[PDB]
Amino acid sequence: QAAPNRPNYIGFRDNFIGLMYYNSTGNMGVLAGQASQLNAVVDLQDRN
Amino acid sequence: SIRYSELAPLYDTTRVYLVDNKSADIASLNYQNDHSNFQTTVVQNNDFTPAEAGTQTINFDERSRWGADLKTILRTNMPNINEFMSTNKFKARLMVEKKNKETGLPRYEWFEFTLPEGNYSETMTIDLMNNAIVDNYLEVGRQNGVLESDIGVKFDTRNFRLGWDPVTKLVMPGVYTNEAFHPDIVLLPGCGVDFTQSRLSNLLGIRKRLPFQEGFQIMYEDLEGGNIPALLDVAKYEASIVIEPVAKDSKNRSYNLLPNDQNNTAYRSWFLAYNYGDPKKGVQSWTLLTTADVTCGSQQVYWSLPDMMQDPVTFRPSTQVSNYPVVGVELLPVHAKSFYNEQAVYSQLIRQSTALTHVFNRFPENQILVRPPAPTITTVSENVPALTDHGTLPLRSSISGVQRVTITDARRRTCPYVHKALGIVAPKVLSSRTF
Amino acid sequence: TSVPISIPSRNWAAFRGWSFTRLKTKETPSLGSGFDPYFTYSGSVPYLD
Amino acid sequence: QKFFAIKNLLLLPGSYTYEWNFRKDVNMILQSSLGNDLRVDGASVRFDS
Amino acid sequence: FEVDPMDEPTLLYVLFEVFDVVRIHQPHRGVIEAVYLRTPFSAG
Repeated sequence: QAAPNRPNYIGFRDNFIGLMYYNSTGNMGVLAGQASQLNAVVDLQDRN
Repeated sequence: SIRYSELAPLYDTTRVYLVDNKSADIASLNYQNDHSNFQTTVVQNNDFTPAEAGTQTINFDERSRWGADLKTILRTNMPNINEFMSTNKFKARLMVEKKNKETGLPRYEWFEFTLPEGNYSETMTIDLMNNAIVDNYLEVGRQNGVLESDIGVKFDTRNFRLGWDPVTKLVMPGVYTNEAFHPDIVLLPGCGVDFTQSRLSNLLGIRKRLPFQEGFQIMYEDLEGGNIPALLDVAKYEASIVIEPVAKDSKNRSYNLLPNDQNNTAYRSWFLAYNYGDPKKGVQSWTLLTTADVTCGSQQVYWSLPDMMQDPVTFRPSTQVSNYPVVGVELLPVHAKSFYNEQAVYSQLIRQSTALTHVFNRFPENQILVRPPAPTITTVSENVPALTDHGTLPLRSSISGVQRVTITDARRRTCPYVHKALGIVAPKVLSSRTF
Repeated sequence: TSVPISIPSRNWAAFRGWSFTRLKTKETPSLGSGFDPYFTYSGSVPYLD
Repeated sequence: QKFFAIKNLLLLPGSYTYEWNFRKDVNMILQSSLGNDLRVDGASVRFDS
Repeated sequence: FEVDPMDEPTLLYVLFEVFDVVRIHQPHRGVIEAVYLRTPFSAG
């Protein structure tokens, strides 16, 4: 006597959060100039 | 002023330490990062339990342009034969079959070979090639109708002129000499080898006179006049006192004689053509003879720090690991040590007497295909820790608390054989950013 | 039951306040690395959404 | 783009290098109605351009 | 704190509301410079 298997929607996450991975210093991109040599974007580890 | 948030503003050459073994406290930052490319926290402040102290930056002064005094140590346990520096990816063509072709001449095919990855001496690695070059004749070649005395490529360390009397052009005691001069190749013409894909030519010493010109394959038609001679039949010369070249050996194994009456063999050799042919047009004009040199040449490592250092000139500060700005080019700490002996040709018989194995010595009666003798100058590659200096080079002002160290090889990827990385950075004042 | 936890002694210069809540260790990634083993669980982490 | 210093910004002109690292962790890019184990089943995100 | 009993190993999530300010400006064409602040856990 077979009963139906259980559903599982597989979306993305809410507002795609994580597809950009922020909040980890090291492997995070920059917003610098072409030659500014100091990025305007670093972040600290405990800030989500 | 060298400012920090928690402590008082200290002065004028502090010292920041970029260690590796501290990283086990930050057990979440570097999982897929190797031991060379890692991340550590600079601060080493036991008050803050430095899982949380990875954010407290070390703010240098912004009024005077700083400058570091870089020092580092590096000890890398790296095997002499690896899969990383491409010591076991070469091509060596062989004479596969000659039975069922019905075209006369046999068929050839380029075979890619591998080596069991470890750390081996030069007396063994050349004789470990005979675990690679046999296992695609013992696997593929023997099953398709070709005799055992027709194996194309065998590396060798011996000479074939030591009894060559030009009265006769044979070897008068009837045995080839057992000393090891240089590692050359011993070949059947038609099925050459390759080293352009590999770095294994650095191991032997059979490299190229004009090294940059792309494509280096010592094909087996370029060796002209370097025919290995035959044997004077000392079993019949001494039993008659007439001159006979030895055609077949003692187990129905023949050589390759051009006709049977010529006192040369079709088996050629590189060292027999490098120094016993024409010195202007031969292989001597586009190859050269070098040292034994088991180390294969140390490819330099690029010591790099992405965020500690304002970059050297013409470097992008990008985050790609193959584009980090190099802040120092130190030597690879793999170091050559030449251990000499004299009994090593007889120690071959000693190392055979403790095993009773012909496993490592196939074909003991074919005098060409004898196991190549041990050189008297053996070389091994140990690994000395190198405390080195990289002078003085500029500094990013606000150094982050977490910090990446990256060691990068000549192929511009991270080394997997670095297993003790340690950088020491000491700031100082270079110039004045304000007037 | 208890969490005998205390911050290291340092400046508290004019902040706004605490905000404490909870989550499961299985249901929360290790984001400090570039990639995450020990994170078999998948879906609607309390740490982000 | 959710990062606060580049959420809003008024770019006065120039050429700006804009490095970025994306995520291919299929384990935590796909929310589930179940909270199962992804990446052991065989889901795989890929990136064309 | 002291909390209830559970089943899973859990983590005690604290969200200190502690002033994050960025002060960016550009004096040139392609020279952008960021100044940060967070004032405990200081960084600049």
